Amino acid sequence: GEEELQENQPELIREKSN
Repeated sequence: GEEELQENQPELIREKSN
């Protein structure tokens, strides 16, 4: 659960594609 957030921290979610 919480891990799903850190994995998408402001940047991991954007840099997600970049």
